[PDB]
Amino acid sequence: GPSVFLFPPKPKDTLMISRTPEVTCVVVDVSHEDPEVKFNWYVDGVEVHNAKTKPREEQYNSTYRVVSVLTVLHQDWLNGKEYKCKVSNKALPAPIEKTISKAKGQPREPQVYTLPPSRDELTKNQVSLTCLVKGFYPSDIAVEWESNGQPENNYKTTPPVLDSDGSFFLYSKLTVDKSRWQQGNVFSCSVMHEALHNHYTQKSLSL
Amino acid sequence: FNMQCQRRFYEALHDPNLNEEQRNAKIKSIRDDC
Ligand SMILES: *[C@@H]1O[C@H](CO[C@H]2O[C@@H](C)[C@@H](O)[C@@H](O)[C@@H]2O)[C@@H](O[C@@H]2O[C@H](CO)[C@@H](O[C@@H]3O[C@H](CO[C@H]4O[C@H](CO)[C@@H](O)[C@H](O)[C@@H]4O[C@@H]4O[C@H](CO)[C@@H](O[C@@H]5O[C@H](CO)[C@H](O)[C@H](O)[C@H]5O)[C@H](O)[C@H]4NC(C)=O)[C@@H](O)[C@H](O[C@H]4O[C@H](CO)[C@@H](O)[C@H](O)[C@@H]4O[C@@H]4O[C@H](CO)[C@@H](O[C@@H]5O[C@H](CO)[C@H](O)[C@H](O)[C@H]5O)[C@H](O)[C@H]4NC(C)=O)[C@@H]3O)[C@H](O)[C@H]2NC(C)=O)[C@H](O)[C@H]1NC(C)=O
Repeated sequence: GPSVFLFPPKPKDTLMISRTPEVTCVVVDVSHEDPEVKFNWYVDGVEVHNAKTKPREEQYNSTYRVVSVLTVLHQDWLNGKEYKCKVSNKALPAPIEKTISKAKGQPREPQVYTLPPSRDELTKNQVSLTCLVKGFYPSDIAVEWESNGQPENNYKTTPPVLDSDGSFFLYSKLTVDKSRWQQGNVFSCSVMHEALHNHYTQKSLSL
Repeated sequence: FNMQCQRRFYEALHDPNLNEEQRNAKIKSIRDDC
């Protein structure tokens, strides 16, 4: 009958105490006929009861999409606890169980390197400010940019890439008007990862 | 975000003199009062 997909929290949400990390259990292909969907949640096998189901919404293909959101403690996810979502529905021979947890392996600290634009790029009105982050593990990481204390938002970051030593790397590219760079403005690449002190570091870049 | 709170969070998460219950208690207090 229905299918289940279990999603982890965003890397930033488990690293910053200001955020509230959530695990999301998504059920699709729930029929009109058998619409009842029951969720059971366990952390390392112990059932938990703070899960909240969101309003379901019928889909363009005439099935129900039902979602249960489970808030989790930052420490538990980081310390490897297993989150299991149990979904019960009448169209199933049996309940479907999906499990997720942080990747295993010793965490490795990211090295953060800011790189100015290539001189060849100065012929354009916009330049690229680059932030290379390498040697980190697990691949869960968050990267942002700011200037003067405010958030530079015109950036894009590549997904993590597995390196030859088993760690990961990525590049974040912030695009700014060439004038802003030429004027001496200072930019900062902020990186959040479990293996960094305070789960946070910043590296500046300026002319 | 408040960096002070983040520092206290990280410190409590890695304090070796705490067991799971105490770590959880300390982190929750840091979470609510800042
Ligand atoms: C009906 O209809 C419906 C609806 O639809 C829709 O869409 C469109 C297109 C159209 O269609 C219309 O209609 C509408 O609109 C449907 O549904 C569907 O279904 C499907 C199925 O079929 C599904 O799929 C799935 O997907 C997934 C993904 O997802 C995501 O994404 C997407 C896009 O991109 C979207 O859409 C969704 O939604 C999602 O999203 C997400 O979400 C989440 C939750 O919510 C989130 O998170 C959250 O968030 C929040 C904020 O907001 C916070 O943060 C929290 O915290 C969190 O949690 C996120 O964010 C989001 N994202 C984004 C990006 O957006 C995927 O993944 C999957 O895939 C999988 O599966 C498949 C099959 O099926 C395959 O193929 C693939 O490959 C995969 O697989 C997998 O693999 C893996 C590997 O990699 C494995 O595991 C492994 O194992 C190993 C061992 O050796 C190791 O261990 C490793 O580690 C691991 O990993 C596994 O097992 C596998 N799996 C399986 C199952 O097998 C899929 O694809 C979808 O989703 C849906 N949609 C929706 C919307 O829902 C239906 O279908 C229809 N029906 C009919 C009949 O037709």
